[PDB]
Order: sequence, then C-alpha cells, then structure tokens
Amino acid sequence: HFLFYTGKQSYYSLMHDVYGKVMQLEKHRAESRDLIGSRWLIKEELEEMLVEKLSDEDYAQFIRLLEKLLTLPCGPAEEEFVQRFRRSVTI
Amino acid sequence: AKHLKFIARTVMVQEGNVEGAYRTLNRILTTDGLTEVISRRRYYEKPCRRRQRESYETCRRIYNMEMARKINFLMRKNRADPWLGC
Amino acid sequence: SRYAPEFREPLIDKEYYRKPVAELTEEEKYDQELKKTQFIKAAAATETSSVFADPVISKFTNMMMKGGNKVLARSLMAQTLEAVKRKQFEKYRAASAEEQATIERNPYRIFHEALKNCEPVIGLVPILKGGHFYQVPVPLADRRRRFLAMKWMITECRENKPRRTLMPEKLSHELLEAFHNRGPVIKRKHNMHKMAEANRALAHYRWW
Amino acid sequence: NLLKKFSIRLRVLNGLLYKSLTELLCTPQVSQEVYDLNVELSKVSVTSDFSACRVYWKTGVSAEQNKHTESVLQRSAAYMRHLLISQQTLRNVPPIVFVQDKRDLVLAEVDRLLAEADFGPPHRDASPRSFLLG
Amino acid sequence: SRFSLYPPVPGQESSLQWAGMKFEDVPIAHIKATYNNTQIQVVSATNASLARASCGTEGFRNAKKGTGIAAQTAGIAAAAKATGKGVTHIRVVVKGMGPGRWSAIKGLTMGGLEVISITDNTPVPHXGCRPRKARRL
RNA sequence: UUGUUAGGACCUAAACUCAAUAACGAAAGUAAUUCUAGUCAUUUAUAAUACACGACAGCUAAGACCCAAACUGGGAUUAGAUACCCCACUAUGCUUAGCCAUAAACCUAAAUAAUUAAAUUUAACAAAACUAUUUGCCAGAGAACUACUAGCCAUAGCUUAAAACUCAAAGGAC
Ligand SMILES: [K+]
Ligand SMILES: [Mg+2]
Ligand SMILES: [Mg+2]
Ligand SMILES: [Mg+2]
Ligand SMILES: [Mg+2]
Repeated sequence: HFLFYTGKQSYYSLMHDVYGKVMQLEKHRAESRDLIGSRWLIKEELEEMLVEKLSDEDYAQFIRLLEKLLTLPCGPAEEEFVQRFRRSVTI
Repeated sequence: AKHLKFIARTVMVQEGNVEGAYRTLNRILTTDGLTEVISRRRYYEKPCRRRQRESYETCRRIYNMEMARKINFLMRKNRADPWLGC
Repeated sequence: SRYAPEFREPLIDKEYYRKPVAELTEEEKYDQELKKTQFIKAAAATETSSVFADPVISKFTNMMMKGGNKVLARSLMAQTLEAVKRKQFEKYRAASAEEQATIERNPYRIFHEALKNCEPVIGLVPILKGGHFYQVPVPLADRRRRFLAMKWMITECRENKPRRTLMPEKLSHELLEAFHNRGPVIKRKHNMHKMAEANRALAHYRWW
Repeated sequence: NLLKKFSIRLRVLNGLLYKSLTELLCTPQVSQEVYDLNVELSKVSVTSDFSACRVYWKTGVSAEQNKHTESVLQRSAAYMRHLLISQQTLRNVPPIVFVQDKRDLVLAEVDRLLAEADFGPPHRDASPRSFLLG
Repeated sequence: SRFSLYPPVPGQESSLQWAGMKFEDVPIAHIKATYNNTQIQVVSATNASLARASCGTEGFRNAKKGTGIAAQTAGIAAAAKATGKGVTHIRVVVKGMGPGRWSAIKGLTMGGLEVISITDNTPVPHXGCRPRKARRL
C-alpha cells in the first residue's frame, strides 16, 4: 500500500478517500436527514473496520470529515458511503 | 495659589448626575498621572529605588506591547480550517 | 441505591394524566413525551392516588415512628385526629349559634394551620469563634422551617406530659392549643426568634 | 535578555492590606474596568506562612455579574501587588488571591426575615573483582 | 449646542445661571478627605462660613471616623445646616484622596443640596517638602 | 487646635508633568527658568614616588531651619522585644569658609585597533566568539579589609601589608 510508511495505512487511506469526495462535491457546485435514529459508529467499531488501533483524536477527526461530507450536496454514491459508518441506534 | 480658582481640575455636572461628574474627574486625574503621583508621594522613595522601578516599568511596557503585537499579527490566521481532513 | 440515576420519580397524580392534552402546558407536555422512553421508579408502598392521603400528615407519622413501627405510628396519628374531631364536636354542640360559626371541626385543617403557626422564619446555628461558641442568625429554608415545626411538636408531647396521659391525648391538646397561637410550642418559636433579635448585631460571624 | 528576564503582625498586615487595596479599587489606577466594577472588600486574610493573601470581595446576586467580576479581579491581582510595593505600603507582599464572600447577601436576608418575624406578646558487586575472576 | 464639561470662564458672559445665580456666586462646599477624618465646610462665595461638619462631629470615633459611611453622615449633616441657612446649589471643591472623598459628596446630595460642579484641589508639590520615610511592615 | 481665606508676610528647603527621554561629564555626579564664562585639534595604547578631583556618612567655625530625621523622651506591643508601629524633638540633610578620602565607587566587563571566517556552545551561567598591542594585578584555604613598618589637618581611621600556625580541602556555575 502506498501509505505503508505512515503507520496507519488503513486510517489514512480512508481519510484520503473521504477528502477526495469532499473536494469533488465542493468543486461541482436539499434536506440532509436521509437517515434518522442512527448514530456514528463508536471508535471500537471503527477500529474493527480499519483493523488497526486508533486514538481518540483520530476518531474525532474522522467524524468531522464525515459530517462535512453530509453538509455538501450528496449523490446516491455518497449516501451509501456514509451509511457504512452509520449504525442503527438501539430502539 | 496665585492662579485663578475653579479653572483647574473642574468638571461640570450634567443634569444633576453628580456621580458621573466625579467618575469623569477621577479618569482625568488618573490619565494625567496625578493619582499615582499623590499615592507615591505619601512616603519618600529613595533615588536608587525610583530608577529601578521606572526602568522595570519601561521594560515591562515594551514586552507587553510586543506580545500584544504578535497576538494581533496572528489574529487573522485564526479562522476555520480550510484543509480539514488532511 | 438500586435505582440507576436514569430513573425518574413517579408521578401519582390521577387528574394530571386525565387532563385534556390542550390543558397541559408545553413544558408539562414535553415531560410526558420524554418520559415515554425513560425508566420510572416503582411507587412506594405509602404512595397512592387516594383522595384522603395528605403528604404533611404522612410525613408527621414517619417522624413519630420508632424502629419501623408504622402501624403504631399511624394508629397514634389516626387516634389524634379523632381525638381532635371529638373535642371540637363537644365544643360545637355546647356553643351558641354565633359561637358555632367560628368553631372548626375539620381535624385536617386544624393540623395544617397548627403546624404553620409553629414554623420559625429565622434560625440560629451554633458556631465557635475566638474560643467561645457564638451562634448567629440564619435564614431558614422551606424544608428546614417545616421540619422544625414538626420536630418541636413531637418532642413536647413525648417528654413534657404526665406519665398516665397518652400521645393521642397530649398531641390533640397541643395541635388545638397551637392552632389558637397559645401553646408551648409557639413559645419555643418565640424564643428562637427572640434570641435572633438579641444576636442580630453579630450576624457577621458566618462563613457558610 | 528581555525574554529571559520576563498574631499581632498578621493583624497589622491583614488590616493594612485591606486599608490599601480598598483605595486601589476606588480609582481607575488599576484599570477602568476594575473601577467600574464598584467592588467592595469584606476583609483580607494573610496566611501564617505568608505564602498567599486572601482578598474577600462582597459577592452579588447575579452569578453572571460575579463571574465577570472574578475574572477581571484575578487578572489585575498581579498588577495590584505591584502597586503596593511601588507606593511603599509593604516591602514584601504575597501573591494576592481573590476569594468570594457571599455573607453580605445573607446579612441583608436576616434583617428582612427578622423584621417579619413574630416575636409575640411581651562494594564487591560494584567492583570488577567478581567479573575478573570469571 | 452641547454641554461643556469645562467650567464657565470668570470675567465673561454666559447663559448658565442656577436659581438666578451666576457660577462665581454659587456657594462652595470644601471637602477635605483625609485617610482618618473627612471634614466638610460650606462657605458663601464671599468666604463666609455657613455650615461645618466632619466624621468626628457626628460622633464617630477613632477607626470608624475614617470610613465611607462616616463621611456620608457628615455630608448629610453639613447639608442640613446649610439648607437651613439658605443654600440650594453648591460648588464641591474636594481636597484630599481619603476614603470619604466620594461619600462626602454623596451625603451632600442626599441632604438636599444640588452640586453643579466638582473641583479637585489635592496638593501636588512640584519638586516641595521631603515626605516621611516609608513604613517598614 | 481645626477648616476656609481670588488676605498679609517670608523666599527656608526641594525642583511634578515633560522623562514611554538616554543627553552631558574623567570619575563622583548632573534634568525649575534666564543670562555670563565654558567643554574643541596631542597618530593611538601605555604612569607614579607627582598634580587635580572624588556620592553618602563624619569633624571644625559662623549661619540657616520648610520638611525629613540617627538618636533621645512619651504611647502601644507581646510569653518579653533596646525591635517593627504612633507622637515630640535633636545630630544631621542646606549655606559660606577648612578637613575626611571611603562605597556592590559595579555595566562586578582594564584601555585601544581589528575580524565574523577559522566547517569555532570549546565547561556552565552572564554579555556571540576570537586575535593583536601596552600596563596593572593574581599564584590552595583559614590565620588576615589582621600584626608590624612607612605616608597622611585623619588619633577607633585611611592607604601599604606578613609570619608562626593548622589543615585537604577552600571556591564557582548548574
Ligand atoms: K519609647
Ligand atoms: Mg533657596
Ligand atoms: Mg555665553
Ligand atoms: Mg535641626
Ligand atoms: Mg612588617
């Protein structure tokens, strides 16, 4: 992987993709509550998807980037992406 | 003693606001340094101590003004993160 | 506690739940909708929707109870109210039509108005400054002011009564005598206020 | 250079420090903000070691007013210490700390309730010796 | 068309009159606010004594003689004597920088006198007499 | 006695703001205003046994005396302070003539002409480092800003300054 020498190739590979999506939405240019009663995945769940240890500062930065994506106009591909990191809140 | 009375250090009361006149007179007597002069003139300050103090006050002001200048030089750079996520 | 802090105190007011939705303030309306997704504490064994349940009288019973003998304490309070109702019926029947109007025969209203007459506005907290014990005037909260009235009543009857008199006969005679602002408990209240006036000048020595 | 550069006795010190700090706060000498706060001083308590100096200022009703007064007073406490050494009130002054005094509110409260009250009618290990042997 | 903080200039013509009196005529309230005692004297513009008061004369003693509330009482007392003598407007020349510097001016207002101006005459020597030595405490 | 005085007298003493300035002088030191006199060219560094100066404090004689003030007296304080605090007052601080020659008199930096590279924190802290020149000074510590000698309007002083003795440390920056 081209980000091997960062030490968090999977965390930064994910932050690379979400930052590239944000740039295309901002360059290219409705209600954002497509999903309700959902929460952002907790750090323990994220660490499982990445399969690498994350710090608390790393989790906070990832969420802020995902929130910025929702604020911007989102095509159906973006909604599916953010869905992966949204976990149904216990009812 | 030889000058005319009621010209010096005299404020005039506006619409019976006697407190506002007094509060302005104090700001005058302080901006002109009379307040500090009267306080310090209560006891004798020896010439060696006077120079040490006035030297310290000068150096302290210069340090605060430069530190204020630096805090204001970077006042504009404190804005929302443009490169969030990278 | 076995209740997690997320649990809510139960609301056992029958009319409140059956009020029309529009009659409820939006603040009250909000709490009802919020409470639907929360945990509620189970109602106490002494908490009921009964129309005859008075919180003040229920509290006075618990302050007389000894060693968890609630049946005896409730019996003493029940006998007291009866002893006061029977004492006012005698006076009412033995009074002229003019006097009969003033006489009050409701024991619940004689109990509440009696206690209120024994509540002290100000208090005295004992402090030590300069090697002596200097108390100082204090302003009393609604909870401390109510507690003091009940405690002073339950203490005058328990101690300063003849050996053969019973609590339903001493308490009834004190609620009624306090209800007229002439009992010894009222004197205790006067002394507490009178002492504060003497020490009014030295209120400075308070740190709390 | 500059960057590197930058019983009875306690009764006398406690009373005099109070007598002087009250004067500093009655004028804009410390600052115009400190003057506008119109702060009052209950008492000054200096510690036995003289490590710090407690200044009790009569707190008010509004928490917001008190929170603002606290921040402004604390920021100027360091400068206020300078003014007392410079005017030659005391040769050595401890770090001035500002403490709240809410008794003033209680003092007014007592009078209100009291008036309304019903009084009623009247070596070998360290050395190489072991190692060299084998 | 605005109010002027600066006082009227003696020897000129101005439109400001108080109770049909010019500025030079309004009686003067001399407040000497020291660190121990606050004295007050009211005089006519011809330098004739009309009222006198002080924390001591009111009855305060020793340390209490030098507080804010003590000067306030002295000001109210000076007002009452002056009000009887026929004084409604006063020019407040406040000498001294003691605790009852402001309180004495507040007492005069509470006592029914109307202050039209506040002057300061605290002695400031221009070089003078050597002050006393610093107190070692 | 106090407060006020757009009343009189006095001209004692000290010079606010300016001064957030950094000037002058060999140093000490010098900043209220005006006027008079006045600082200046030796190539440069290098001087005593000579000459002339030298803050504060102190002495001598005659004045001055507003205020301050060792000391002294009275008042408080404490388990008691000759203390710290309050009041009164003196030597003294001022002036004009003589003397005393001492300060951490230190920018703790001798005075000069260089250079900023020597792939140089060349201990550390101060104040970047280093070279050349001339003089003075230093050679473990206590004994010792001492003893003695000599010079001196000084006489407990000032400058100059040892030995016996005793030790294995003393001392500096972190
Ligand atoms: K004495
Ligand atoms: Mg003179
Ligand atoms: Mg000339
Ligand atoms: Mg004398
Ligand atoms: Mg010899």
